Amino acid sequence: LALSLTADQMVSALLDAEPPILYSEYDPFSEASMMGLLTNLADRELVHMINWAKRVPGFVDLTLHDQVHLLECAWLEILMIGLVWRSMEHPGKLLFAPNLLLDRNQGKCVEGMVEIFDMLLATSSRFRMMNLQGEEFVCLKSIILLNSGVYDHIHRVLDKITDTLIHLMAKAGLTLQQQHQRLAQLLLILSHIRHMSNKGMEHLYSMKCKNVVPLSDLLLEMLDAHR
Amino acid sequence: LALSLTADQMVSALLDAEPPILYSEYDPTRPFSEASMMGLLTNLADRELVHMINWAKRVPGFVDLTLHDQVHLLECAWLEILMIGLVWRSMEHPGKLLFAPNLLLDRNQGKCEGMVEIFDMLLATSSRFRMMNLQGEEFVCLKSIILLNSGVYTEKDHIHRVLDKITDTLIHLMAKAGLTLQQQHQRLAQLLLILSHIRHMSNKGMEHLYSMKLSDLLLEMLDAHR
Amino acid sequence: KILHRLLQD
Amino acid sequence: KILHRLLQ
Ligand SMILES: Oc1ccc(-c2cc(-c3ccc(O)cc3)c(-c3ccc(O)cc3)s2)cc1
Repeated sequence: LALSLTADQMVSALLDAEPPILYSEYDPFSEASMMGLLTNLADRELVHMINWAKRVPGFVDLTLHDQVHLLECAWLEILMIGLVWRSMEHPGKLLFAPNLLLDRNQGKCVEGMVEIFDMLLATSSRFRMMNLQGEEFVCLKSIILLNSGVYDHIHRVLDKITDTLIHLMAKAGLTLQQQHQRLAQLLLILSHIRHMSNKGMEHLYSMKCKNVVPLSDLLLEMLDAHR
Repeated sequence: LALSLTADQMVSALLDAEPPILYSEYDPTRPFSEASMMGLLTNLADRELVHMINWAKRVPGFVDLTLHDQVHLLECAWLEILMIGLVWRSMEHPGKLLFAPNLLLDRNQGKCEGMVEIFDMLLATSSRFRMMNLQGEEFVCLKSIILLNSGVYTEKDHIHRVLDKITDTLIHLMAKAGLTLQQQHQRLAQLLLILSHIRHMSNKGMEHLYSMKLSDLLLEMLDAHR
Repeated sequence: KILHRLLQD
Repeated sequence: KILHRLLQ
């Protein structure tokens, strides 16, 4: 029952709960190579995301059914907003893994849209153009976890995370007009990340029954929630 | 440019630019098949699109964009604009979706063929606007945001400039409502977070419409999505 | 496209 | 479901 936190207690707890940046197998590319390398990276990242979610203040206070629902609805959003964050300082490139840096060209090696690839490039470009901070990033990732699958306590946590995000802006010396304008620009991007997720979700469900790559046991169980 | 209007002039232009609420070619003496709802909601969405286009032209800043950009923004956001319009007029109808003054449906015929889930999500969205007492001035702002934001990526950073002015317009309403600064910007967040769910409902309904495959204009909008 | 014409009217 | 055990 950790709703009493100050913003920096919320920030430091979220910063300390960050999963690590996992490495790929990366081989120094066909449609089977990429989809296989991203699948294994995704499956290994899912087990860290689960333990990260437990460490999100308020997530443990939910029942097991609700924790399952929130993760099943937001898990690709969370991977993509992480992908977009760690790709900031590689303009025009997506850093799936520190050894798996891809650009738009091989991003076309998948029948899945390169528009999704260019949407991720656009999203990371917007983060870079407005100097998105790591403290703000972990707040946005938390909001995805608690908001995407909401259909109270979660509404009291989202409000608190909003106050937290605005504490960051405050310090320092951006004006309220640009403080809630910055908040608005941040949250509107979450609308795009949800779009990239739905678009990406519908393609993973394609390669599911299309037998392109042996998926993971855990990865297929997330896809059974989007059907 | 034209984007020099005060927040209150912004509200007035949007309020006056509101499309009408159209009616359905609905026959209550006729029963409701899966294709009946499919045909009714399709014709109603199609006649609403021509009003949405002319409404979009009256949105401050939308005229400043090129024809290719206006086509793109409307091709990505049109089903979100119908849906939040649907959610808005279903506010005073708990447990029901008011597609049209004569077409008031509930979670019984909503199952009439694929996917109910969207229906409850629209209900929950309408229930969300009800519990937080969404005001019309706040609805016209969010609907404008959907038009400009959904396709900002899917030059023109003035779209961000107009978006900044709509944000300034939104909190301007809430400040003139007794809402503290804390209550003000967390309200703003609750509204913008709902736009995520509307994006989700639209993408779900979008891929459903492509599976069940009408209006010639509606088919031009579907070709943009995939 | 029908959409392109309606914006041009 | 695998997600159940991983969360407990
Ligand atoms: O102003 C508006 C006009 C039309 C709509 C639509 C709502 C739906 C819908 C949503 C949920 C549900 O369970 C059933 C229908 C539309 C739809 C029509 C056919 C189809 O195959 C899929 C969705 S259109 C909203 C606002």
